[PDB]
Amino acid sequence: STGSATTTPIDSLDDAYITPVQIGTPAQTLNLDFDTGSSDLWVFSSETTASEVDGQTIYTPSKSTTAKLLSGATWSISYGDGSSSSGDVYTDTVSVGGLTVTGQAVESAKKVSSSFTEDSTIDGLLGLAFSTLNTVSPTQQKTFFDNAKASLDSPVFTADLGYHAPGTYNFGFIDTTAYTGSITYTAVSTKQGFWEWTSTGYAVGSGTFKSTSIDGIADTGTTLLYLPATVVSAYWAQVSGAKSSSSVGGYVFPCSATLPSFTFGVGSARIVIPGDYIDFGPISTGSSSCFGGIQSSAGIGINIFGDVALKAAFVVFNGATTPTLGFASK
Repeated sequence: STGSATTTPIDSLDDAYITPVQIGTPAQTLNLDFDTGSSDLWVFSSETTASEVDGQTIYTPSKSTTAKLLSGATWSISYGDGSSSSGDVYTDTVSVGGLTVTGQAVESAKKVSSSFTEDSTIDGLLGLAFSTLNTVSPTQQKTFFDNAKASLDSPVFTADLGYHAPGTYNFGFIDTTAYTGSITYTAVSTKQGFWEWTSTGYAVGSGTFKSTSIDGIADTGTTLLYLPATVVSAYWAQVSGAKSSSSVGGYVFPCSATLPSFTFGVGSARIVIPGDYIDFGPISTGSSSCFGGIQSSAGIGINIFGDVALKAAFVVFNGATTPTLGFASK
């Protein structure tokens, strides 16, 4: 089998991407944030504290004839941005772009933190990291991809995120018309439960490529590109007037700037992030100071190849017995 679904930016800055997902019978369609950095499929629901719902579409398991409460199961998750959510668990039928999994654990939120409430465009998350990170207790549950894998034509999914435009998540096949050149594959460590890999280096604009190992994660659920302080300083030094602002919480730059590109290495291959992809707009409404899309990972504890990086590539998440990651230009 295969599936194919369009993923759409939630706003004009690509602050996140949503993909429609069918849950239950009859189908209830929710727009979920596909997140290769976590492993829970959780949704706003009829059980979510009313004051914590503000415009989201909810899953109502009582209206699904295939929903079954998973007895005694709860979940609770905390993300890198400080946000959190928790609740109980149903199994139900879940379909993405024509690909169907029966018996999928659907984690129904009883509580969500303010950043989730305040974002009316995201109805939940669909985790695509490794199932070892799944938070359901006392019996850990599998991701949608893990449940689908054996049935797929090939045990892979691909992320093709757009810049200020829609893109595609495919399951079970590689669309050879969706990229240019070849796909370069690179080793993955699953020891931390992530799609963790090592970039071979970087360049800033038309500058010379610096060969240096950068261990990080391919994370569709993180908006920006988080890299070591040395790398990030080298980037922003090429932008007149750019500075790290402790009050804003990262590098900011004059909105009148033309940003240089940023290149990262995948083996001997090179992915070029155009400068415009690194502009996240005014720091506050009406400001002429703009927030940068490349930020320091210092004190995160890991480098994160988030949407800023991934949207410059066609990315293969290869779930073979030994997982690997593939990157192509597009």
